[PDB]
Amino acid sequence: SMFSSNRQKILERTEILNQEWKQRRIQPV
Amino acid sequence: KCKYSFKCVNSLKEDHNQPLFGVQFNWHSKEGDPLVFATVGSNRVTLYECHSQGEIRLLQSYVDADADENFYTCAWTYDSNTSHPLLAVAGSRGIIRIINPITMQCIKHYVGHGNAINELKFHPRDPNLLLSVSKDHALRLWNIQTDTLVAIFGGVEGHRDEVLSADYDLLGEKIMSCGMDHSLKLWRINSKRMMNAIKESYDYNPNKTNRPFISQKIHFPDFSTRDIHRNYVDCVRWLGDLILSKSCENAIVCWKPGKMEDDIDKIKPSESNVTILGRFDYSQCDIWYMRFSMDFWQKMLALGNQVGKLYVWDLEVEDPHKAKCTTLTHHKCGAAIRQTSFSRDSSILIAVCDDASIWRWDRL
Ligand SMILES: COc1ccccc1CNc1ccc(-c2ccc(CN(C)C)cc2)c2nncn12
Repeated sequence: SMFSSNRQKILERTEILNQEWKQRRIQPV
Repeated sequence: KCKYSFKCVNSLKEDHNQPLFGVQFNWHSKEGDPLVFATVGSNRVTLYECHSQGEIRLLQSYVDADADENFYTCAWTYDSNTSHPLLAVAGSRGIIRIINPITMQCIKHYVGHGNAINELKFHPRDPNLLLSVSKDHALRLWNIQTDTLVAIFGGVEGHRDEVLSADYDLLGEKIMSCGMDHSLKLWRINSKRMMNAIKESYDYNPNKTNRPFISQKIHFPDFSTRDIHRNYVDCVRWLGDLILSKSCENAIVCWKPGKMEDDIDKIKPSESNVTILGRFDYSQCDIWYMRFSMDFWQKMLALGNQVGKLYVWDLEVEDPHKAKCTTLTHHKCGAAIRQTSFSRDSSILIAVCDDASIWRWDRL
């Protein structure tokens, strides 16, 4: 309940961060 | 039930033989690029590349000019103009160094903390916003593009003893700090005051004005509790709107401020309640300075113990007692695992120890 609601918030917010990571091209080290 | 299985494919000892206190994979590297991680210990910063058949390829070694420096933490970022990677490191000297990982040149440094720095964290949305937490009882927010101190979190209702750890939430709207005063404090950085302080640090130009930049002094957190642990809190990380924190009682506590239904964004600074949602139990990790970690998607939780065992839990399993995976153990890994890091795609898990050893666990 509170678990499923927390997981969805993690899902949605990591998907936001993942789309920003995907849109960039950081030089290799 | 947990499904995650790993196998130890490799290990190495760094030539200095000093304890390794930090390890971080570079999660900014684009999909397809080699998996790079940094380790810190002594006055050393060392970079490695992970290759097939468990190979750990040594790239470069930064040796600090100060032989008395003890690095305790490192964090990766990128230059928002050139897309060039950067590594920030700090420790005993209470000085932050921004190193070019490609050349191993110390690009710039930040003096100001009155004592050692225990952790460095870069904001998840803005690569120029660096948070440092100190033995001087305070946290500092820096803008490494304009070389300014945006804010100092400490004072009247700030930490009363050494700050040990801090974590930004997923979207970077807030920070949870923790220290030796047994408290966990919340600092909202999406407040009108803090967002304006951030904007101002960006508009600061030293070749336009002779006046120095004025940092915010945040004396009051947005929430405070010493009701979770009975001793020093040495590691804190956000899990969605929930908090994971540890002390010496061999458990990582999952909790939230206020009563069970209370919205994180609606709790008042005077909120006196807290809700303990569960515990991730383990053993022989009762000594100070042991960090726990999560993978990018926050589906896995890892923590090393004093005797070289590495605990992993599946965070998709609701009951923390049914979340436990097989304990990662190797008969040759007997020293304290200070920190672990998962690669961005969570395919590799690296553990670093007190005897300068690095252990590589590949996901099966
Ligand atoms: C793994 O890192 C952290 C974890 C949680 C919070 C903060 C940090 C970073 N800070 C930090 C780490 C380790 C130390 C230490 C630990 C042990 C020893 C003694 N030998 C002989 C093993 C010396 C220094 C530290 N002493 N002051 C700060 N230290």
